[PDB]
Amino acid sequence: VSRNMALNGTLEFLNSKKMTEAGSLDLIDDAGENSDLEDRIDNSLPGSQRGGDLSTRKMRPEVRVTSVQFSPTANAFAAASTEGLLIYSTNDTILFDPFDLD
Amino acid sequence: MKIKTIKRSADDYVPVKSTQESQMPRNLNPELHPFERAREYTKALNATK
Amino acid sequence: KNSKIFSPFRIIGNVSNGVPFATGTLGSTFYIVTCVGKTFQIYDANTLHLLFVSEKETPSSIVALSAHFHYVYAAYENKVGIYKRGIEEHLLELETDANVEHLCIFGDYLCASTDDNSIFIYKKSDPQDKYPSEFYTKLTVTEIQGGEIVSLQHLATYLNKLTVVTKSNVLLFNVRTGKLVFTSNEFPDQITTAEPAPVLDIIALGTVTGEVIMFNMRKGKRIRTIKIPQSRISSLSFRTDGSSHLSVGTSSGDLIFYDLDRRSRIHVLKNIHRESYGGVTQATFLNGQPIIVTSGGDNSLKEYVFDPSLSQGSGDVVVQPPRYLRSRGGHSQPPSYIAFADSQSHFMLSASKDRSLWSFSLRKDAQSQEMSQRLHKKQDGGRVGGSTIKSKFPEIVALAIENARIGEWENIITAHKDEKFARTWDMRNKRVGRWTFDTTDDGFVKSVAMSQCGNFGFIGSSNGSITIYNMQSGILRKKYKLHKRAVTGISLDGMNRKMVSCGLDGIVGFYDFNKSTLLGKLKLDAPITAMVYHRSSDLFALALDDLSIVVIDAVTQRVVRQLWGHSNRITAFDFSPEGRWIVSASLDSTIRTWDLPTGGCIDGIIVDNVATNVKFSPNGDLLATTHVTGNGICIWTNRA
Amino acid sequence: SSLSDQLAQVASNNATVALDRKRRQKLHSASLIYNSKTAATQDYDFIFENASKALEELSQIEPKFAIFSRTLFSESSISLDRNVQTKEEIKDLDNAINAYLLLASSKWYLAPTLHATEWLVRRFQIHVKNTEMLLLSTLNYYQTPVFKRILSIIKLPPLFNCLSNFVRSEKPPTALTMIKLFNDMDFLKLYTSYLDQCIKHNATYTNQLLFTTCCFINVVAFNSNNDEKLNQLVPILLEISAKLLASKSKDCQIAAHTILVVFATALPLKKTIILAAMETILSNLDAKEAKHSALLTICKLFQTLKGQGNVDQLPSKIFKLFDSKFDTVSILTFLDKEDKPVCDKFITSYTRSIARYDRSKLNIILSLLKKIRLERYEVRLIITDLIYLSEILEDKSQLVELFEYFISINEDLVLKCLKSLGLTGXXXXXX
Amino acid sequence: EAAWIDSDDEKIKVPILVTNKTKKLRTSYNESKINGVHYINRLRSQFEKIYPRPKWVDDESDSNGDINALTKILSTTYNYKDTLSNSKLLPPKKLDIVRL
Amino acid sequence: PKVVREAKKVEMTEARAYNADADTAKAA
Amino acid sequence: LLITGRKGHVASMDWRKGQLRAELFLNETCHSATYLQNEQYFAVAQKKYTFIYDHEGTELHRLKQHIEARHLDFLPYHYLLVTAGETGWLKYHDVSTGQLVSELRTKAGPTMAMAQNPWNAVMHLGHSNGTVSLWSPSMPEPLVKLLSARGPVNSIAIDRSGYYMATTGADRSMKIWDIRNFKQLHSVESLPTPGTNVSISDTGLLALSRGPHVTLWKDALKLSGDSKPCFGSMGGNPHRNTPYMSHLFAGNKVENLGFVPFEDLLGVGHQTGITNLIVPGAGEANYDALELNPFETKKQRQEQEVR
RNA sequence: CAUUGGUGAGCAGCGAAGGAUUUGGUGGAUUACUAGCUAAUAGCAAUCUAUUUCAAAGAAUUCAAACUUGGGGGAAUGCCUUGUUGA
Repeated sequence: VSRNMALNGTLEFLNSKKMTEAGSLDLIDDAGENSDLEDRIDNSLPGSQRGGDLSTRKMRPEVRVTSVQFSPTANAFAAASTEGLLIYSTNDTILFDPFDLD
Repeated sequence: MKIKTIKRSADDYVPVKSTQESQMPRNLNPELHPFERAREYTKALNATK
Repeated sequence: KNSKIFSPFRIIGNVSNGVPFATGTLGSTFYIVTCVGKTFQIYDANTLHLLFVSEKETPSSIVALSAHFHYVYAAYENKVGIYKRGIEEHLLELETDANVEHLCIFGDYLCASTDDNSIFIYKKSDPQDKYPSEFYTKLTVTEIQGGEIVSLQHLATYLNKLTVVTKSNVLLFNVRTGKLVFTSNEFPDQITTAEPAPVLDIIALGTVTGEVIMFNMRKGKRIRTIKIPQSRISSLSFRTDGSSHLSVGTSSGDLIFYDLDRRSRIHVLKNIHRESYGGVTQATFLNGQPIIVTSGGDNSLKEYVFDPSLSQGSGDVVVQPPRYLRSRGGHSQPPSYIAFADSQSHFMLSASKDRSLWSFSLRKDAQSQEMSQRLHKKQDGGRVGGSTIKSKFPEIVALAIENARIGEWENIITAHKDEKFARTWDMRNKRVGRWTFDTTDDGFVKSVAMSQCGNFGFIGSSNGSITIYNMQSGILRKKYKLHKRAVTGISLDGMNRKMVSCGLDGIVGFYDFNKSTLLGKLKLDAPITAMVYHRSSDLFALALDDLSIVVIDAVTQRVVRQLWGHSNRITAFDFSPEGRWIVSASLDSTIRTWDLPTGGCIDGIIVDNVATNVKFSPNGDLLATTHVTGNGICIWTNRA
Repeated sequence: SSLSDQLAQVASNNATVALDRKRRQKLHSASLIYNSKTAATQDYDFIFENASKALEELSQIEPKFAIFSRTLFSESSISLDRNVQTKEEIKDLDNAINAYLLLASSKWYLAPTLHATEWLVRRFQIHVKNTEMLLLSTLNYYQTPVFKRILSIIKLPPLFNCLSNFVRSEKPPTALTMIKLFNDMDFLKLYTSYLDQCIKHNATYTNQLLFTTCCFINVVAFNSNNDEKLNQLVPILLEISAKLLASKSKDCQIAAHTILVVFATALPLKKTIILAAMETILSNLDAKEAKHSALLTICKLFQTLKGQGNVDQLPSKIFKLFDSKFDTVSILTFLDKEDKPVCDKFITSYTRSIARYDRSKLNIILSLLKKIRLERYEVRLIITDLIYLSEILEDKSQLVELFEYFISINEDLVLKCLKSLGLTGXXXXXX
Repeated sequence: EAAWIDSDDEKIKVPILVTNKTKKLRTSYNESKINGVHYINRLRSQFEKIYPRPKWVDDESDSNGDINALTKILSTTYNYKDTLSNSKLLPPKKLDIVRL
Repeated sequence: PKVVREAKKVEMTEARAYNADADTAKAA
Repeated sequence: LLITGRKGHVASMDWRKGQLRAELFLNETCHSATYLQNEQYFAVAQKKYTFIYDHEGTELHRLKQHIEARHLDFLPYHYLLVTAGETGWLKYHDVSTGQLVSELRTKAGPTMAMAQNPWNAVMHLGHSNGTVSLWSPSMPEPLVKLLSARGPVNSIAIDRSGYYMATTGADRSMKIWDIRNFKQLHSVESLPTPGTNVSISDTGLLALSRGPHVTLWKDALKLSGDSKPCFGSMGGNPHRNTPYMSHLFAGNKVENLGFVPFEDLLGVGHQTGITNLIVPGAGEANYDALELNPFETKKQRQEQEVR
């Protein structure tokens, strides 16, 4: 569905240089470094999962494809992701799929 | 290019014996004793209390 | 021979070839340039990344290299390139027909030496100028003055004096005047390699007999001499750390370390590069650091370090022997059979006549690793049968890989040259797999394939038998018997329903695989060397011995297209990612591009070196060829 | 790396720097003689009295310690701490103390050296700073109670990791664990650079120089399987025995014979190496008791190698040198010894060299052969040379008496070599 | 006293103060141009400062039987076991065998 | 226990070279 | 020595000997920390809440107050921890009783630079105006305002005598103030890249940090025009004041720099790690052992902690 | 009689100048490769100093500033806010 380090569920194998003896180097709060006030204010509730706002996670967003349907018309199917609703298709037809060639 | 740095030498200031008391070198420069009036006030204020 | 579809990107998997690498210093960091044939490379020395490759191929091979701080001086046949960041910014042409053997830089001057004992001087046109450009003069050396030029060196603190070392003796030329200010005495041995010293007025010398001769220039005498048994000295370097150390690199693969203070050797390295490909062509202690960089001709480049001494008070006597540090690797031999690993074109397996498979990286060139050959200890408990002096696997002539179930069991099946079995390999762990697949009729494995599900492993024996081994346990499931000659290609369709096979008897048998029934059987004219299936459209192409590609539909069971136009044996071929092209390479030294709708070639590429394998990417972007000479893999960018 | 790895690296460089009082009461409390409670309560001024009084007794035993009272054991050298001084001045404090522990190591059973080095322990911190030359000078006293005290102070270097289980142990470090020290390829490279430093001052004593070889024999013994391990071992051992033969001392030379003979039986060395070793044994061979040991080397060295050119004639510079130091009468008194060692493969190389080089004394070349029962191929390989000599040399009646010894024993051997070269009737016609 | 003399090495006169790096060679602030014999003298002494002189170049040079006969032949060989002989005598404890 | 041989992490310290590019002086 | 990572280290090392007291990994960001009253009790400035730690790494207090802390300082004769964060306010926390003494509205915005005055125990904030402001826990107005430099103030430092101040604005400038009479001595203009940090030695030596550079001057703090620090003397002019000692790091950007008090080094904190540069003229060679012992046992300390 | 339990003696079988378990340290990866440094249209990289300064440009809420506080109740003395007395 996606190749983002920003989202969580992408990598089968994390990098090893992120792992410092006390903990991953992604779990460290960079929030206090930021210049503005509005970034620094962590209002994330403690164990809020899939909650109301994206601020209230204190996690990166998970990768999940929630609901998938085929299209009625044209060999398409849409999968509703975390990144947003994907649409796959065959409207290219750059492909040699012959039938009964002599 | 003559260089001299501060050498404490560790033998004067910490005694050789165990039984000998520590020597306690003093510098009476007022720059290192900053609060002249305030301290001796609150030594007298502890003295009355 | 200009193609319309393809254009070369770079050659993957080459590090060195034998030309001495030359190091340059930026600030406090070090970069190594090497060369690959007609196109040189640049490696960092702190982590051996690839930093810069040249923008164009040179018209001939680079003969000698040197690098002053930003500018890499490359010297092919008649000319000297003065390159920055791999970009040719000034081409300097020498006015002979002779080929340039050696090169040197100091000051305002460049010093290039052709093979016919002639030395050309090129001045900086201005002291503001960075690369020397103007032709100053032509210095010659007649054969009564000295022998053939071994090297050009410029020693420390000599105003325009150029220490020209020859096979007989040592010269000195004041390039401002042009005059021979000093000539040395004649040496009893043929000199092979010279190198300066961090002390004053001393160049080091290397003979064809094993003798290193320290030679002073102010006294003109031999200060020290070091005899070596039975070696042809090929490289010299001095450690400038503050501890006196000489590194003598032989041509028999040995690297030898001395301690000039203690007058002793310290530790001798054995076979750090192959003796046959040239041994240690160049070795160099990096400046002021305990790092020696060895680069042989066998397409490798290794760094060795000295650990600090274990003794507290002694120090310089108890010396740690040198230690392996990082390296880069390529094939020493040309590659026999390659494949692509994944869909994003991110790894390439390459197995060569060096007997060692490599998972090269198209993406980042420091990511390439040899797949290990270290046999898993058996499930069964009885011990593995093999020679205790471990030798590599015999060279690999057929490979198959389906990427669908990777990281859970094996997904690479390789058939070795002249072995009745055919091993398996895990892709993710970079290792030989635990299962080996036998043919059960004592025939050689000529063709292998895997199911798209990654559960079945096909093996095509050279006696007709198609054994189908499972891929969890390596267990035998089914043995198909239709052919009588050698089976030379199997495939399974995308749906795991129908299965094809092609023999040297001409039979193209069409199997069902859900049921075990033979669906049908087709016979063409010639024997059939290879098969490439295309699982997206159920078309597969054959290579015959009447020099024509026959493309057969897998469903309708009949020849759909037949392609004429080759004139010698078709080596390998592959479909496009969309089935719209076939690119085939043959022993007529051509690489054509067939077009399946219209049934004809649309592009014909005459390459002088014959191409052994052609493989598209699963993505529609890259085309990789492997030739007969050369070591690396030529990658073609797709204009389509 | 981590933080606590780097921050313990600062601790090693300030191992002696007394910072708190508790840091001083741990460093100053350890010493050679006094226990941990009575050591911490005494000045350097107290210790210097006992040292300088003891050091004048050692100056009476030998006058070499008189110089250190001018420099290290002087009264002005109480105020100087190591840590205050520059980097060039510390290496001179090491090179005095390294010169001190050579002279100290010999008189180490005696009581005054125990009171002498202790001020050089406790004031100059040699139990932390330079404990290699402290321990290498005193490595031969492992059974004694004085070395058990020396272990109870020293933070052991990374090279002496075999003794690390014997620090503050009850029982002394046993004899095999001393071999596990010398079995390492790096610890030998100290004990070379300790010994070649120790020979240059010509103070190498008898009990020390035994314990060197009694370890250097065993290192060859423990590695008699691994032919790779021995191949990298003799740049360490033979370069000692080369420099150990250069000594003026007769006692050092006999130690070189023990290592040479042991290594030669364990590994067949080349012909050129044995002829190299045989020159250096010959060259510096002066005293009486070094000669007897030296002859049993060449007796044994020539039997270790075996191959083509096993019984070759000696080179010219070798042979007259061997005649210079060993007499042809003295080699005969050697063969008449009732020990009677295997002199077998050497003398048939010795006799052939007589036949080519000197030729004046072939009365001896008969009497050599009566005293030793030779081998079968050796007598044939001798008699070929004499028959070559029979044609070339201006013919002599004593040469005829030599063949009369071979007409006595192995008549067909005389015939078969003549039937290989020349005629049967022509040799008897020649004499 | 050297083995050679360059005649035109004296005639050459180099300005110091142009390049950023060579300005450490000057002895006083007033000098700017130094002839080639003194310039190459000063350029050696800075080359001392970058690479100090080791022991082997200066004090040491190579130029009855001897004592060093055992040290020299150890220097001239790298493999010490007599494998070159084809001895026709069999070595104990290590048997070269190859299974067919 | 035998002598603990452990390779240490090697950092490239800075150094310096005599520049050959200063060794040329102009014509008189 | 106490160090804090911007991400998570807080290490309360003993420094001469190689012992390590406490190493806390905090996954909140951390800006600065000081030891409060001994080596034993220190106080980091976390993401939001200034904590009070112990020698073992224990927490002693989560200060509900002090709700931003970029700049954190202690002054040792009052037991009075002082903070000034990105909130404008200036809070002094009397850490013996735990009772917050005085909370002071600065009115000038986020405190860009704070450093104490040792002679006087007033403190000097630095704002985005460039107005170095002297403060005191009794009066709620600033004692005296000082337009030091244009733009904001990157750092400040105050001489141990109390006479002299050095500010470094972000207008590529640097001022040398006289705090006894509130008159600037002389102004370094157009140093090539703005000095992020300064510090004053004990002997009176000045420090400066262009970010990869560390530059030192001797006799900068005096009153003559010849004492005006300069990057270079034309013609070797003796009245012009060359820099005393310079050092530049390779690829770092320093964060603070403080001299060691009773030796002569300066502790430089850069992005990769820590060096101590050896400076001969820096520290005072002869302390007063009633006041501050470099050589101080356990019993001599905890009796002087009560005193 | 059954062990799906522990120890320990043996054999078949697998078996190229040995085999198995466990672990210290370093290197190469773990995202897609355009070189180091600084005062950066250039210089260094053996060094920026006896060119490193002058000139220029550069000063808003006429003195906006806790979007940051666990909840009840209080706040004498503080502080804030407004009002006022006096100079």
